[PDB]
Amino acid sequence: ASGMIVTDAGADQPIVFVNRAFSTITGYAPNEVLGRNARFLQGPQTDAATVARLREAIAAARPIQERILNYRKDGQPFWNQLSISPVRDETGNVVAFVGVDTDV
Amino acid sequence: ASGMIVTDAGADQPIVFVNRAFSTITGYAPNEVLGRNARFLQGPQTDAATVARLREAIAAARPIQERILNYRKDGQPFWNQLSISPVRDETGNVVAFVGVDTDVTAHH
Ligand SMILES: Cc1cc2nc3c(=O)[nH]c(=O)nc-3n(C[C@H](O)[C@H](O)[C@H](O)COP(=O)(O)O)c2cc1C
Ligand SMILES: Cc1cc2nc3c(=O)[nH]c(=O)nc-3n(C[C@H](O)[C@H](O)[C@H](O)COP(=O)(O)O)c2cc1C
Repeated sequence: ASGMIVTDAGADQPIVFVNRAFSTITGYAPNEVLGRNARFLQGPQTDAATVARLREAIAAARPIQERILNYRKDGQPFWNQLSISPVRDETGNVVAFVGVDTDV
Repeated sequence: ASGMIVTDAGADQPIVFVNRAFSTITGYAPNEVLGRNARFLQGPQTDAATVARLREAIAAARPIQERILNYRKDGQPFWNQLSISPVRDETGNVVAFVGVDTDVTAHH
């Protein structure tokens, strides 16, 4: 099943909701991640250029997909097939971001 | 501020998360709505044709926007400028639905 992360729009996009698959994939429980920016999933071999593309897309509220190296709670690396998009109201204000880690 | 509702994709879309603005707009605390289908926001003056369009769009996982009459927990009506979209993974599987609620009542 595909993981899902919901964040606030501002103040460094703290995580406000994760689905069950997020915990299966990453080994983190919700209480270990709520209120944190999702960048804690990154580690030593994460590609800096990929991180910079995510940073620019979120700053501009642009949809983006990246295959990014992340790390489980136990330190094991995994490929995250990540897609992020903004959630907007009908006046175009960004209410939240949603990220998905696609299962295969 | 606009409310946000996240639901499960399947089996009548129970609410799994609401933001703070949802509680400001609707008068419901998260405790009072988690595990429920959002249709409890509707009431006797809600337009049935609008509800039918929402039902068919959600069943098809098609994005939809409607202005719909909804009701706060204590029964006060409000007009909801509602936008619902599926959250899809890259294979096209629906992971969740997200709804954004804006109170557009012309109240005070
Ligand atoms: C909704 C959402 C979900 C995210 N999920 C992930 C993720 O699963 N893995 C990851 O490495 N980064 C994820 N990010 C990206 C980081 O939070 C951060 O935006 C990125 O590392 C770039 O910013 P930085 O250079 O400030 O770290 C997510 C961001 C958002 C808004
Ligand atoms: C994510 C999401 C958010 C929703 N938010 C609202 C809402 O704010 N107000 C509302 O009247 N219906 C809302 N609905 C629609 C109802 O849950 C339901 O789909 C609609 O009433 C049509 O189905 P029914 O005829 O079976 O009730 C939402 C649905 C989803 C999936």
